[PDB]
Amino acid sequence: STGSATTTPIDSLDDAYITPVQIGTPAQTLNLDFDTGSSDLWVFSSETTASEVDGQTIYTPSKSTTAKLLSGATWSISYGDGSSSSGDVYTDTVSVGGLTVTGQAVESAKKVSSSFTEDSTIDGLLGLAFSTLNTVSPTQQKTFFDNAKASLDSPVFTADLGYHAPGTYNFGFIDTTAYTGSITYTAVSTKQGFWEWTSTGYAVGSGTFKSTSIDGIADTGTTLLYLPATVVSAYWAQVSGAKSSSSVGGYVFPCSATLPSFTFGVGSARIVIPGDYIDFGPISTGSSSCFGGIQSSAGIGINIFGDVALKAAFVVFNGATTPTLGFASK
Repeated sequence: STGSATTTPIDSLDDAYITPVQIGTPAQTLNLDFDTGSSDLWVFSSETTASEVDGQTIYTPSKSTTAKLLSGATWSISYGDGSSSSGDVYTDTVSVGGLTVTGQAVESAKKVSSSFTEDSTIDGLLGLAFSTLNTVSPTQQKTFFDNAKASLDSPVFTADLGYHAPGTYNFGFIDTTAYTGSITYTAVSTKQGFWEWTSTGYAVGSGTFKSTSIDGIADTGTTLLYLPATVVSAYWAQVSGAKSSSSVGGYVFPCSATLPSFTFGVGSARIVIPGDYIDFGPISTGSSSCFGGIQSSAGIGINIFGDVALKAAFVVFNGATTPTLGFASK
C-alpha cells in the first residue's frame, strides 16, 4: 500500500504545516501537524477542557463506531518550546492520503497548554519519530508509520515541504518526479528516538564550504534551523545590522536586508537554503526588525534541522531495519 497527502502552511511565514487526517467511522477529518521529532498522535477532542478549545476541530470518539477506549492508558507530553498536552487514549481507524491503519492509538487531549488553544489551525500532532519516544503509559504505543510499515510497498515516508506553498507527505514510495539529481543517503542513530544524523558541514552565501561534523535531528515539527553558536554567528555576520537579542530571544536583522543563502552538507552532497527561507518577518506587527530563521542551538542541547532546512530538500525517512535519511535538491 501507499498514501499521499498534501501538507499546507498554517500561515504566511510557514510557522508549521498541517495535513488532513481521517479518524474514525464515519471519518472525522482533523488537520494535524506531522512531527518527525515526536512519537504521539494526539488530538483536540470532545474530552478537551472546554475553555481550552478555541476554533480547533475536535475528535469525538463516541461518534465513531470503530473507537475503543484503551483502558487505563494515559499520556502526557512536553515539547521543546515549553508547550504541553495530556489525556487518555482510544484506538481507532486512521487514514492519511488513502493509507489506512486500523487499531491506531489516538491520544485524546483532556488538557492542552495555552499555545495550543491560541492556535486555531492545528487540531493535534501526528508523531513520526521512533516509537520508543511514545508517552502512553503503562503500555507504550506505536506511531502511525510504525503500524503501517509492514503493509507499505517500501518501508519509507517522504517529506516535501513547500516554501510559502503546499507540499506533500508520501508513505510507501519515493516519487522520482519530486526532486532533481540524486538522493544522497546518510546514516541515522535511533539511540535518542530521533531521526538523528550528521551533516558534513556548511557554507554561508557564496563562501567556501567548511567541512565539520554537525550532529542533529531531521524535525518537521520544528519551524527553524538550530545550529551551533559558531555556525550561526558566521551566518549572521554576513548580514549588516544583524545581532542576537536576548529580549527578543534570538538573532534579529533589519527587515531591509537581503539575506544570504545557507548550504548544509549531506555526505558529499549539498543542500542550499535560499536567503528568503531564513526571513521570519517583523518581530512584532509594524516593526522593522525581523526574526531570523537560523538560530543557536546552545542550551537546547541538540541541533535541529527544522522546516527552514527541510523545505529546501526532498527528504526520505527510510524505516528499513537499519534506518537512514535521504536528501535531494528539488
